[PDB]
Amino acid sequence: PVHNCDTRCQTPHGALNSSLPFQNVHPITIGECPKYVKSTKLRMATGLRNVPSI
Amino acid sequence: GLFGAIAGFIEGGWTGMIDGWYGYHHQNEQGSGYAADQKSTQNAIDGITSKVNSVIEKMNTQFTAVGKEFNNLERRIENLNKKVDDGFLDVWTYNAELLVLLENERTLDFHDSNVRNLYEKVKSQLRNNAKEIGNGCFEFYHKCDDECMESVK
Ligand SMILES: *[C@@H]1O[C@H](CO)[C@@H](O[C@@H]2O[C@H](CO)[C@@H](O[C@@H]3O[C@H](CO)[C@@H](O)[C@H](O)[C@@H]3O)[C@H](O)[C@H]2NC(C)=O)[C@H](O)[C@H]1NC(C)=O
Ligand SMILES: *[C@@H]1O[C@H](CO)[C@@H](O[C@@H]2O[C@H](CO)[C@@H](O)[C@H](O)[C@H]2NC(C)=O)[C@H](O)[C@H]1NC(C)=O
Repeated sequence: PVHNCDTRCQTPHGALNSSLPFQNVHPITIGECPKYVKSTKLRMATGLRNVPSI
Repeated sequence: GLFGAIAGFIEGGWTGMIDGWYGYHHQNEQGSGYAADQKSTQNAIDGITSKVNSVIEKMNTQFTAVGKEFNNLERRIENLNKKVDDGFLDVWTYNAELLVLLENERTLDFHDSNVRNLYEKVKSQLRNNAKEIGNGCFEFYHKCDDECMESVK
């Protein structure tokens, strides 16, 4: 359906609002959108091995 | 390369330490420890922040791209179009997954090097009067108070 918010990215499955560099929803974009890929999990570690003490 | 400190000769981490990633644990005449080391963790935070911001800013944003149309007599160009789009899609997803899978061991070995260097510093400026015992501790042949604790730190 059609509604009246205002975004900067548009896909056939809805609109996107993010600043991440990658994207998963649909490979046809209008506006300024992050890059479409074909993966599921791109978690990136900033920290240590969580090793608890016994 | 695993430098040997995290889950190595040092046992697992500390729950009670809060405000950092690298700290000390003193047991002087009047208290217990769990105080951070704000020098080395600051360089760690700045390095990882520059790392993540660089990885963000290298990937360019894509502009408008709309699928096209063809009649029944231009199947050749349409197959060429589909080959182009799938080839670029495979190259980009390969580069993304490979970049993350190298960056993870890079940052874990970075933390391991930070632990080992912070241990070598404390050992090197306590060259005799320390009596190391195991898993990163020292036992102080002389007497020490909070002043010489911060003098170590
Ligand atoms: C790193 O740690 C050393 C530990 O020796 C620091 O030196 C000590 O700094 C404290 C800061 O409060 C000084 O304590 C007070 O100084 C005033 C002014 O003389 C005095 O009125 C108090 O009675 C008390 O002594 C202390 O004098 C000073 N020195 C020693 C031998 O403890 C040092 O400042 C820290 N920072 C750096 C960048 O080195
Ligand atoms: C898109 O998402 C961003 C990030 O959440 C939104 O930015 C903030 O959103 C909160 C809650 O809506 C607001 O209180 C802040 O004022 C927003 N910050 C700024 C700088 O605007 C943003 O509002 C979202 N936009 C849309 C159209 O959904």
